Amino acid sequence: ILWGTGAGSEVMSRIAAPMIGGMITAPLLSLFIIPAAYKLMW
Amino acid sequence: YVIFEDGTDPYWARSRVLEYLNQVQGKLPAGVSAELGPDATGVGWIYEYALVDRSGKHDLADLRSLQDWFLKYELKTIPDVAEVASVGGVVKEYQVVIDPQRLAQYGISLAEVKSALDASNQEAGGSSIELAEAEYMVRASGYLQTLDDFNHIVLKASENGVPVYLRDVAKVQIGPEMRRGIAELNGEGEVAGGVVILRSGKNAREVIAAVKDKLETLKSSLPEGVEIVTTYDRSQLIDRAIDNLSGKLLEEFIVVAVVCALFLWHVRSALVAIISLPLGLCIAFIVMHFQGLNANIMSLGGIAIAVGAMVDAAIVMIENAHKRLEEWQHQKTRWQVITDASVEVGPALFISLLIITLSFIPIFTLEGQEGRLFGPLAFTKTYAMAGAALLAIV
Amino acid sequence: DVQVIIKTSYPGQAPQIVENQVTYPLTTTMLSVPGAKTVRGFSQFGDSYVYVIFEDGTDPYWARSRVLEYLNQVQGKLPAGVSAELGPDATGVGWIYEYA
Amino acid sequence: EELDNTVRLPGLANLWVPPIRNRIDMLSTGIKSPIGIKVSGTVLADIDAMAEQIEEVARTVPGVASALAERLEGGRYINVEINREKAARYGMTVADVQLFVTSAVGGAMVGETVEGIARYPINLRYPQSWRDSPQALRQLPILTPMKQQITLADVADIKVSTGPSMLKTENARPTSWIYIDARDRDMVSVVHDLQKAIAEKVQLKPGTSVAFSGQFELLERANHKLKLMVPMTLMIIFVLLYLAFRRVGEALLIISSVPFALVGGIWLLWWMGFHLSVATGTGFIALAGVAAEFGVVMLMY
Amino acid sequence: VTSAVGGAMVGETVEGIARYPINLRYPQSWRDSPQALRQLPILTPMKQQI
Amino acid sequence: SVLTVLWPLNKVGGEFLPQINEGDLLYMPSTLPGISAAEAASMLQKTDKL
Amino acid sequence: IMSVPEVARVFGKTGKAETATDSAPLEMVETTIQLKPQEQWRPGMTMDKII
Ligand SMILES: [Cu+]
Repeated sequence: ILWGTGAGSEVMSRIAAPMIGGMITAPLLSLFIIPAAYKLMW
Repeated sequence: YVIFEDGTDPYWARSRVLEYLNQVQGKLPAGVSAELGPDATGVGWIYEYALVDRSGKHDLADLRSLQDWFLKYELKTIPDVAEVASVGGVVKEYQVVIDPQRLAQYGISLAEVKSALDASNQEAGGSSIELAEAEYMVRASGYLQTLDDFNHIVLKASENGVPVYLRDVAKVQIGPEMRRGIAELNGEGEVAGGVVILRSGKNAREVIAAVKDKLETLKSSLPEGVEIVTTYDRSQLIDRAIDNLSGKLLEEFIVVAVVCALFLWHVRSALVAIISLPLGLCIAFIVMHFQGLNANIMSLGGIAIAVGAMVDAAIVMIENAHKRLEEWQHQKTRWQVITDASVEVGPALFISLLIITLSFIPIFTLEGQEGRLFGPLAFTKTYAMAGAALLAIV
Repeated sequence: DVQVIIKTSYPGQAPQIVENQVTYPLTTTMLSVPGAKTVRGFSQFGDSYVYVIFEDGTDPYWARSRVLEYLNQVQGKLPAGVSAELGPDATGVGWIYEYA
Repeated sequence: EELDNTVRLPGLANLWVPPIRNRIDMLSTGIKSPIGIKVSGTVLADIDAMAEQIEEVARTVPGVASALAERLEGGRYINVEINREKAARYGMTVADVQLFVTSAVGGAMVGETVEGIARYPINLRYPQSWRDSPQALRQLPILTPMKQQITLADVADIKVSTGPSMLKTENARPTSWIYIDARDRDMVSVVHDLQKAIAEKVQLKPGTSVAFSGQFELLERANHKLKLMVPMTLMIIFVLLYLAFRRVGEALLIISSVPFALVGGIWLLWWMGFHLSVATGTGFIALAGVAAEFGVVMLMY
Repeated sequence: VTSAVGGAMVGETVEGIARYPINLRYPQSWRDSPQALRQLPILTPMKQQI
Repeated sequence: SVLTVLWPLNKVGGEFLPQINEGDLLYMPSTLPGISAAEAASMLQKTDKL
Repeated sequence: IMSVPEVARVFGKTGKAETATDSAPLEMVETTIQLKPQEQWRPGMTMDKII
């Protein structure tokens, strides 16, 4: 949706962008909030 | 008045009425027009306020005129206020009074005079014109706006003349328009004001609140020496009544707690009694919302005595729970067996609550104005009771 | 949003007597209509457009029905031949196909 | 850009919009402007004078804006003042004078003609020549009920004045709306400074009232309600976090968790220098949903 | 009977955003009593005074 | 790393809600009140040329 | 009515009042009486007593 759009994507992009960036951080976080935060919790 | 069978979508009913209201407008007099009612019932008379003056500077006619083309417009703005009635006062009136002898002398009949009035007070324009580049709109006023003007109405005139004017056969004087409604406040007397009316079904309390803020805000603009004295505030009966029921319920919890304490020598029943009610209470408020009934004194009266008849399920459960424990004090799963026997005491109790509700229907059967007045007290209870039965089981 | 348009034409005239004459009776009768939120109308040279706004989410046809209630009490109070028109039935989106 | 640069003429400021949005924008009545005020009244003169006095209070109060008082009175007129007394001397009714003002000088259609299934208008007016200019009007020839031959000037004084190009009113009575615009900052503070600064040291005329409206009324409500939603939405979220594994450590982790997951997305706004919208917040809402899921699936393991 | 003796409003006057009624009636004196009515003066289409 | 994301949140980049694109365009220019109908039809024609 | 010490404000309305609701002739006298909290101003004097 990011490279082209003749049919309204001034909106689809706006909600799409956050998704990717968070999707580069989200996997990473899921990875390292699981162990570290756990042992810290108990 | 057009009466419909009880329980007909009011707006619908008002819509149907209009069907033939249009076929009639032309058959009745000139100017005389048919008016559809407001939108509120006879209950809709919420807030009433007088418009008096703590001095003599501002006129009786002046006040009516103030309430008519200022205040009334200010309040009708408020959400669920249908219309803001105007009461009392007096209507500034332009009175042309003919003198028979003057008519004879100049020889001009009434018809003539009437035709002149209808032809001495109008305004018009006739298109635009291309002067320079821009176009100009062409207007004119023949507007009656000075007694000078009222006087200067040509009736009979002739060539090379004199012109007979209206001033010549009548005296134009402002007066009090034939009164149709007189309003007064205390011994002092004679004063104009207005009533506020509630567009059917909508917490009157809130509407009064919205009004009172407006009034407070408005009083700044008011001329010198005029006070809006409240003559009525439905809010007070609503508040008084609501604070009344707010107290009885808590008072009921404490009474129950105290009685429990004497019978079970202290127990968390406090939180148990208080939990059972608000829930059986909270379902009654869930359902009435859905079938959009009201919150009249009756409905509230319903939940009140319901509280009193919902005690047995809590009382009976606890007794059997209390007695079941003691057997293990004399000698997870063992708390489960205490529940099992809390189950033995369940069946008939539960079903007794359900059987209690159904019996109320005959009350629904009565169908007077009173009968429909009582429907609330019964509707709130009937639906609160069944849910109270499920309540008891939770 | 939900609204009811009330067009009134006047052959030629003026911003004052196009209101004073036709929309002054139109706007004022509509203040009393059941459910009316704001009754703001545009009067102008030759024409009188009066909008009635309702709270979002009201059965449009219903809302249009209510508006009419007092549209009938007014027809006789405004000029000769000059008549009040209820809007179409479409929103501002309704302009689909245009052809020369 | 090319268009805006290609078509340029005096008095015209170009606006470029799309079909649907435009048509929508031309019916939805209100005020785009962040904020505005309304002064209701009994007569145009009163409430107009208010706008003038309020303007200064707009420019003065800490807030960048341009107060639009009245771009309205740009109308060119020709006041035909019928002197009743002079019309009287001629035994004429103000209406009869107006007969010439409306039909002879206007062209009020005096009926239409039925051609089957169609009707065209019939127009009764003086010759184009006699309606050309104010002078023409002054000399507009009138014949009296007494076959006296006079001119409109004889019974009227015609002057050129400049009045309203249009008349807007709120709830029957006239109200002028001054548009004050502040951008990109939540200006909920300014409206209160004005409503009280006015009362204390600025006056008003009896027969009028003041109303505050703008994008904020509904916005403030929206903000208000939204901020009720976050506690309610979290409470339900908490109940839905705690139930798969019970413990609060994990459920509190996930809650304390999400913010960092949101990072990449907003740093995406960084090359792009991307605005942000309800839409970007719409993506954020979804991002926070998938990340929360990832946390759960991994915590279980 | 209606205007001279009643006071049938013969129109109202627009003051901006308000309108008051215009009333055309014989003097209070001539409408005082049935006798007054009997003597209510009428001028005919033929300037006869009755 | 949450800090580094915070410098942004305050800056918000640039701009707000979009407007969207349709295949065509509508032109409306504040024009000033009084004008001629002929001058109107003239300007209209000139605009349709540019 | 105002004479009674237990009445606060009072309102006299005679006839109708610019509203489709009220349909009362000029005979129809219709008054609203405002009462004080029974803190004031009397010992005993119940509602029906006042009446
Ligand atoms: Cu009565």
